[PDB]
Amino acid sequence: MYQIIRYEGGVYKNNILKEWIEDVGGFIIQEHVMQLDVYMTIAIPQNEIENFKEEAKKYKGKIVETPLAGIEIAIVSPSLSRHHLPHIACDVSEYVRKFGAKPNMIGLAHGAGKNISEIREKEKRLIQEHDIAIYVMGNFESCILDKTHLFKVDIPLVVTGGPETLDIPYTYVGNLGRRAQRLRKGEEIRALRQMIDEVTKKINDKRMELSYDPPIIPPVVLKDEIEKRIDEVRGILAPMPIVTQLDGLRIKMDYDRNHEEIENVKIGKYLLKDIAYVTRSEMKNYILIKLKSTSE
Amino acid sequence: IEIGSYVRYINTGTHGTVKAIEPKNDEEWVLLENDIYYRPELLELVE
Amino acid sequence: MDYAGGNIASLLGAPSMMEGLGYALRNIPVNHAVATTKKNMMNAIAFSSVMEQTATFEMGDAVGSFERQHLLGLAYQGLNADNLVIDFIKANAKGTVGSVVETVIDRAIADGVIVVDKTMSSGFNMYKPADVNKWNAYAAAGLVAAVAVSCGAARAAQNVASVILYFNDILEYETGLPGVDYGRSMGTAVGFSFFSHSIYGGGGPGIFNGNHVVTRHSKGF
Amino acid sequence: AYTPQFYPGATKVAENRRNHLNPNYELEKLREIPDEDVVKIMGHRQPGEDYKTVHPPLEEMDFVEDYARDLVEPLNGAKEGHRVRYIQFADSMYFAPAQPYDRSRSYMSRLRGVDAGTLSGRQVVECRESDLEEFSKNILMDTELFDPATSGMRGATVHGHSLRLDENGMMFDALQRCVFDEKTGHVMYVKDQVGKPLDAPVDVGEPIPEAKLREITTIYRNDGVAMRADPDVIEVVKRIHRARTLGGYIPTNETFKGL
Amino acid sequence: AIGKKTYQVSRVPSLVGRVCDGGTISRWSAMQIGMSFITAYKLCAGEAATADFSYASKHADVIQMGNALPGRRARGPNEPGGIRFGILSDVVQTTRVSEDPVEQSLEVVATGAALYDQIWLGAYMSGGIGFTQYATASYTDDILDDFSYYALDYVEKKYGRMGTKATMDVVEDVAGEVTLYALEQYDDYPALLEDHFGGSQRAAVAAAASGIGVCMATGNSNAGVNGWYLSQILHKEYHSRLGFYGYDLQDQCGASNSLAIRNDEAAPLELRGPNYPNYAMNVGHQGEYAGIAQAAHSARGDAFALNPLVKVAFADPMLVFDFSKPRKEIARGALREFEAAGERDVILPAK
Amino acid sequence: LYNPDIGVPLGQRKLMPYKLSNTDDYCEGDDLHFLNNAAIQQLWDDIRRTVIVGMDTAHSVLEKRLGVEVTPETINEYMHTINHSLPGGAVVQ
Amino acid sequence: EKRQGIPLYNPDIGVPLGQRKLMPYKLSNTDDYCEGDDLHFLNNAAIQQLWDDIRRTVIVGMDTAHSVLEKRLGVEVTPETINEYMHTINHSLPGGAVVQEHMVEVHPSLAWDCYARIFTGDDELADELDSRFLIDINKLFPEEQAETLKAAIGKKTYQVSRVPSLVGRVCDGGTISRWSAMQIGMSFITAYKLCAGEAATADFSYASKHADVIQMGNALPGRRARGPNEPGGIRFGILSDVVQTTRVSED
Amino acid sequence: DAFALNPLVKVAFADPMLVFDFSKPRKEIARGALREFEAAGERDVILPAK
Amino acid sequence: LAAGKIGGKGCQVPGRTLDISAVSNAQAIADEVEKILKVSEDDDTAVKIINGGKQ
Amino acid sequence: RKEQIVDCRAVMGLGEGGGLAQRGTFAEGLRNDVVVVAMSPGRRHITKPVCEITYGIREAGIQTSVLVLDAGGGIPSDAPQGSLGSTFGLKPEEAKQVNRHKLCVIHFGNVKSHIIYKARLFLKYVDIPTIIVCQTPVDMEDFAAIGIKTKNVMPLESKTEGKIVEIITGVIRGESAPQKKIDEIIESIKKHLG
Amino acid sequence: AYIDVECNDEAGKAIYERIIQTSLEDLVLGKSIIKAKMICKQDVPYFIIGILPKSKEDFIDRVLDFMNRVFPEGMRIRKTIRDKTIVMVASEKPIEEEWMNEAVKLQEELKIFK
Ligand code: F43
Ligand SMILES: C[C@@H](OP(=O)(O)O)[C@H](NC(=O)/C=C\CCCCSSCCS(=O)(=O)O)C(=O)O
Repeated sequence: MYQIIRYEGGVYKNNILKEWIEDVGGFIIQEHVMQLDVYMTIAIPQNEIENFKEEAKKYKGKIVETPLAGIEIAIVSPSLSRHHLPHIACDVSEYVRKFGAKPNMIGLAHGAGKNISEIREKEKRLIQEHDIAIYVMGNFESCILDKTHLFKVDIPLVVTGGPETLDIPYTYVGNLGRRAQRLRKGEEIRALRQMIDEVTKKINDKRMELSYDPPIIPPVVLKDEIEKRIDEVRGILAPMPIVTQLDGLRIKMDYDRNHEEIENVKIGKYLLKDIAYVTRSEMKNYILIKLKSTSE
Repeated sequence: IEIGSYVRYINTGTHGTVKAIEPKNDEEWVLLENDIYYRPELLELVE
Repeated sequence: MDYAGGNIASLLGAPSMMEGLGYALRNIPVNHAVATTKKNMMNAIAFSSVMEQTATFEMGDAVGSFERQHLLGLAYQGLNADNLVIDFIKANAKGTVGSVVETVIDRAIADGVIVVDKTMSSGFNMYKPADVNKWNAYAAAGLVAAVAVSCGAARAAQNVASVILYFNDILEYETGLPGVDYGRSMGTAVGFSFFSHSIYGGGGPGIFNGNHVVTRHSKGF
Repeated sequence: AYTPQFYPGATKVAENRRNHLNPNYELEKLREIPDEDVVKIMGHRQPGEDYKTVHPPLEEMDFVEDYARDLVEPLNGAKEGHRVRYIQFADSMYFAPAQPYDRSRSYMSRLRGVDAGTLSGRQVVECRESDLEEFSKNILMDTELFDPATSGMRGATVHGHSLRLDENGMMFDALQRCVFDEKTGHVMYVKDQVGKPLDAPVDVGEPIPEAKLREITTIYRNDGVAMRADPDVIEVVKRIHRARTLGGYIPTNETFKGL
Repeated sequence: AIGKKTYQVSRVPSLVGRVCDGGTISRWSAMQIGMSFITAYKLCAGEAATADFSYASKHADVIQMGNALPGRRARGPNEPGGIRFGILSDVVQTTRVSEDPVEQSLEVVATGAALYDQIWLGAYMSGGIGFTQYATASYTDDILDDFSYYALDYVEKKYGRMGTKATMDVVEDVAGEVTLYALEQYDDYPALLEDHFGGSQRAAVAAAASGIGVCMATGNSNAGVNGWYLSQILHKEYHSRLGFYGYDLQDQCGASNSLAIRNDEAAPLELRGPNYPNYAMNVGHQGEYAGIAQAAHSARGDAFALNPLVKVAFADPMLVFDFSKPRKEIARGALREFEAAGERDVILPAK
Repeated sequence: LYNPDIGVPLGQRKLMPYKLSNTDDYCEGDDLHFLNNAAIQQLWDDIRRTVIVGMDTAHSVLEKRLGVEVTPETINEYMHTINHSLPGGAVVQ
Repeated sequence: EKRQGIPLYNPDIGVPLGQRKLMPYKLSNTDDYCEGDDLHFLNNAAIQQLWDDIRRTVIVGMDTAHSVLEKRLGVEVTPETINEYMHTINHSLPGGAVVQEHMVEVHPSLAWDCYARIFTGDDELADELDSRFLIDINKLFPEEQAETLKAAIGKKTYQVSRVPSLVGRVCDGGTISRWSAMQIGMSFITAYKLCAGEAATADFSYASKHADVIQMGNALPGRRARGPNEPGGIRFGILSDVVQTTRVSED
Repeated sequence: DAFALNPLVKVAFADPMLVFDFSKPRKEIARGALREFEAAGERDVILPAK
Repeated sequence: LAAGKIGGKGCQVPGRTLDISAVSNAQAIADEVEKILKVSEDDDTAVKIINGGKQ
Repeated sequence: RKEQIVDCRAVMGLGEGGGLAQRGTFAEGLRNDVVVVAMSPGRRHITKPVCEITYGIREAGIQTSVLVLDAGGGIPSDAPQGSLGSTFGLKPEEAKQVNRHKLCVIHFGNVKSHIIYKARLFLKYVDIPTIIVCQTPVDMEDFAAIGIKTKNVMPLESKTEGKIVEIITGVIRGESAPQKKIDEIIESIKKHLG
Repeated sequence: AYIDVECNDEAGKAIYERIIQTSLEDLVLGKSIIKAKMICKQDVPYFIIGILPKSKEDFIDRVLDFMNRVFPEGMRIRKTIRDKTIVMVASEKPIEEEWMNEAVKLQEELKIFK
């Protein structure tokens, strides 16, 4: 119902556009002003899409269709060292961000090596808390083939590596190995686009399974209601104070101090504890909300 | 090192006369004519 | 190949150090002309104009069809022919550059130098010169008068570049007519501006001469 | 005599340019900034103290007898001997009431003894300090030639004439000389024109509404009045270009028959 | 054009021109040519015929890229201030690998900007930062490409590639139309305006497009510069601003000097250069002048602009810099993947 | 509420990469400086170091003054010699 | 590899080299020997740097600039202000752009040889200045030589600008003076903040970068057409002054 | 004599920051002939390593 | 002018070609040059024809 | 050896072929130990001198956050005779994001007079010990000359609540920092952190 | 410098050649090194990198920084031999003698490279 897009325009008369979005019932998920231009990730009803396009072209704005601006992605690098972090991993994260998704760098404690690589249970669960996980592996076929135990999570998976084709029992995108330069060549861009297409296909499939039994309330409007009710959300210093997942939300506030307040929030006529699974997150002791379906 | 002496800062060479010694936080400090605290280990006597 | 640290000097520099061929006579700066004439406005103007137009005759510029324009320029800008410079200065004692432009256009119309080309839809009757060279001479005399008026109002010699530039601009977009020297005066005024008004500026207006890369573009106007 | 037109064209932009060029046209005043406030924003002298001098008064100094030089009446700042100072303005490309070349032409048409300089994102006029303050208060700041949002008195760092306006419709400023007070809706100058902070901010009025800006601007724009809508200006420009070309080729009455 | 004549192209090492100046090249080539002549034909090492060879190779049959600039300018030969616009047009080799006249003119514009505005005016006659954003404005984004393609389309829709003879009316029409279109594009798209924030950049781009259009309409380079100057003085009235003060010196004297016949002012645009008296101080004009000179011949489908020998010499595949696609090579150099000569690492200690 | 210590962000556009016309490469503005770009330096170097010499007068002098006959084999030998001598090799002395 | 089969060096053609014994070469007053090929200026980086250091040197006097700043511009000039100006010119001379990130700058590692130095015959000003970028006459010369040089120089202050070598490599020798003047003007209008008008700035620019400029060589006329700072314009006395053996030797 | 023609040049070229020390030109030419002289003007940071 | 050989050594500008008959009209050209260069009447201004108008 | 999770920023980078970071953005490294402050997302600060220090600290076993200042270029408005070119500043949210870390590492340029006043304005709102990484050789004390708390050279009248804890010289903007500088930074962080 | 990689993996060869080139460029080590050969053995995890410098301790430190940059993260056990040719073997296991013999073979092969 609420298609999420990105608006790129200027800060001049942007408040009037925000007023129009509020009037038509949309929500401003993200706002950032660089110097004189403002980027807004907005979720508006589908019946007002053409109206918002007309309104945007009145302010000389730009509408960019973001197919991933409702999910958060766990990008799993073997380590945060100079080998993977400052290049390739940031390129993957930023390319994911370019399509609206909210990434999180997951640097494994013991993810490096061939036979000495291992993944902890806490890291496993932290990865599972996301919607989809992208693995940035090396550039040797034998090393990757002898590293399959790393990709053991019941989450949609896309594995990236050096060799063009791999024989792992997962989705694989080649020609994205461990490098040391910024990804700017045509082949590297094509491989990034291929990875984006694979994650988009997996996300659309998961969206269809979710649409088989829709949740009682959409995550975006639930986030809006939480912001309207909870008055501590504007004091959050995290990058994204409330993350919009596929079938829930991630509230970046202390669980021990604020779970009772979060649960006792009345949306429509239900209490939040009876329609969502509020639980502590492995992510810095934050609050994770998983929405129930209409079946229960 | 005492009041009225001539000292210079080893790192740059700033000449000045010691005004007072004002210990704080169980640590010695030296005040020069430019109203700037210094450290005795970073100062030495010249004549 | 020059006299740098010597104690012997002349008004003309080495012929190997000229901007172009025949540029020898455009080497006397403004300050030398002013000092020689003992700070007399009309005599300094006459000295500079005589030197510049004689140099144009030497450079081959004032040959054939351009000789009349350079002769008229000399007569009306340097030697105060028909008393135009004095008349404009007297008429604009309390005036501005715009008033000088207005008086110049009025005198040109009254003397038959310029006529009305056509009247556009939004008024603005265009003007065309019945005498191209005489119109250029009138504009040059008015340029000198405008410089005198502005720099006598300010009693400072830093206004020359702006006065020439915007005198030409105002005249052009007031009448639809070309300025002095068909834009070369305006270009040389831009040269004066960027040569004497910034950190990439260098020196003042007193050291202006025609033998410089910045000020060579106008042929004695 | 000769009744002067000032600019070709029939659009509102051409009419505004004519109004700026006209010395007999009384510019509509839109604010009241006291003389001391203008002096404070200018930042050259402390208000209340006497003007510094560069030379003795013209009566004290001795000059040679010059009939032509004595025909022109000097400015009062020249008569006393004051230092030459400047006032600089930056104009936004988005419907600022005054524009650089328009400003320079109006200054040289309306004021005596001024030195005007034009840049793409800058315009400065230099004059003797007393007269400079006088016409800065009377014409440059209190009239429609100045809009506190789209234009700004600023030296030193000038940048933003081609950038888009900020959330309040104000031109971009890298030094933030003027800020917008949302409580009163007025623009306040927190720094002088070069960048040193002022002890007390000075109220320079409120931004001109954009509807009035469309009417009083002197710039041609596709969104506003376009030059294609004013063919008279283009024809005059082309005539000037052709006259220049013909004069530079061969300056005779015969070659100008093809004008 | 060349005829039944034999020519030798000598490319002395880049280290020679880096240690010394540009006047070393001709003398180096002359001495080596003389030595090779006397040792290849078993002649006496020094006689009258040796002097004949030396004089021939030093001046009678030599072709210099740039003339010397004695006197005020004080520079030797083979300096960027001595390279005429037609010579630089012939240096670029896009004419023999592409048939798009706008592409050829724009590659010449890029080469001319990068040479004149960046080196000759950026460092030879200035210092420090130089003029990088003044020159990159003509070859970074397609702004100039879009304006030039619009100019070509407009010319072909009403005139053709050579359908009209150079007159004043066609110059006014084409230059005014292209200038109005370019300024309307600047007004409509704030991204374009913020890209070319300085007025000089904008003025140069619009005037270059107008001059290229006039050249593609008439095939005359002087008409091209006339259109350029009309575009400048129309930009000035459109936006009430042109550029930095000191920019429009040559633009105010241009209209008069474009078709002039006087000694100090007359020169065909191919024969003009950075030593032309009006063009000899200001950035943002010279590279576009070279592009206009090239476009005067790209309209006619000419094989060369000023010198066939220069075109053939720079068609050599062994050159370190590929002049067929100057912008691609500039991009390669900006990405640290261009191998340049003149380096001395075999005679230096390990760092 | 006016805090003079917030600062003013500046130069957002100049931080973005510069595309190159008719290409598909994005580069920084600092890399297009002629001192930081080896391609521009080589562009100037190749033009600076190029000299074209017409080898027809020399052939005529060899034919009519020294009585030496010039043939394509002799021209090939001369080219072989000059490709060694021009870089700085020794041929006599 | 690089020439794709085009021959470059063919010792077999021409004179048969080495018919006699190719002698090695000593270097006078030095106990080291080298082949004659190592002494070729193209094969010897020392000779190339010898010419580079002379080419990239311009000496500009800063006393007219200080006087113009004090009197005409109404700005006080103190040793602290001189130190600030020296910091500004040292940052800005190689490729720097002061407090302007949007401006393109030369890579700092590409101009590691660029320096801006100061020296003066005024002793008190000399010891009040920062020693980071000062050429101390007293500690570089013997006492009598230092006294003679201070008497000849006077009580004036001079700045030495060493333009980076790469600038002279890419361009010619006439580029050095323009580069120095431009950077000096930028650094002067940045360190000292002046609220005067722009004509006064033109007078200051003349006083600061075109009043007391000393060049290594002059321009040459006619067929030797060259710019300044070329080896054909260096007088014999200037080259004798360039070499500093009177400092360390009495022979 | 302390100098020959120009005291300013003599003082300026006494700078210790010069790459080529003019106190012993013969020694530095000897060093350069042995490939042990560190010269400036090398574009090593803007060129590919291959 | 006939071959467009303007520029100098080995230089041709295609398109800038003029077909004139200067040698045939040498007398008229000399008369016009004499008229242009003459100062008053009796100066020592002379333009003689050399090599049948070739010079 | 322990897992290190970084909260990536919520906004994308500078275009296609440009930088990966964005101005005025913060990337939390969960456990807040060290925050690396970059003046701008441009090539002069990002990934050449800043992400190298970031991966050096992350290799040492210390979690790192990277904050790109909204307005990090220029000199503060409180500098003598005001600022020129651009104005340096720190936002209250930026100060709060910095102040929850145990230590701060900030990268400065080459002009001393700029660095001293920038550090003074930065420490006017930052109360944790910071390390100044600059190119020019600057002395611990010139900061104390304008009233900045300094570990070795205290001022009589401190105008800042933050302590300049170490100054490291020889790191050039836009150039790869050698391993020696990274080792010095790591040693200083370790011996002023735990 | 001369860069060649001995590996049976097609993608690994090109990618690690680019990695070696980039690591040389970043440290500004291209003109100071004659040859840089890397032997990739991934089936048994160990890699060998040999350096032949042109013709002090700072240069050696830069060379070890280059080895640290190029070598894969998991290969933490490293040992080097320096006799004017610097060769280092990196593996996740303790270094075996055959690997050292291969290292000396590479060293001798690099010595005679001209
Ligand atoms: C900052 C200055 C100070 C000064 O003396 N010249 C400057 C700066 C100077 C320095 C910048 C380095 C530094 O450290 O200052 C240099 C490189 C001078 C040179 N050697 O060519 C330069 N400008 Ni300027 N300068 C430029 C430009 C511009 C545009 C900027 C327009 C705007 O409104 O933002 C305007 C000129 C105009 O008004 O038309 C401009 C002005 C100014 N420019 C004024 C403005 C403030 C003043 O009033 O003092 N530059 C540009 O338009 C782009 C090209 C750019 C040049 C460097 C490049 O090409 O990369 C640079 C060219
Ligand atoms: C002849 C010389 O001018 P000058 O004699 O006035 O120095 C001539 N131009 C110069 O002024 C010198 C250098 C070029 C500087 C132009 C930079 S354009 S960017 C600055 C715009 S602003 O400073 O005017 O606002 C030149 O050397 O090319």
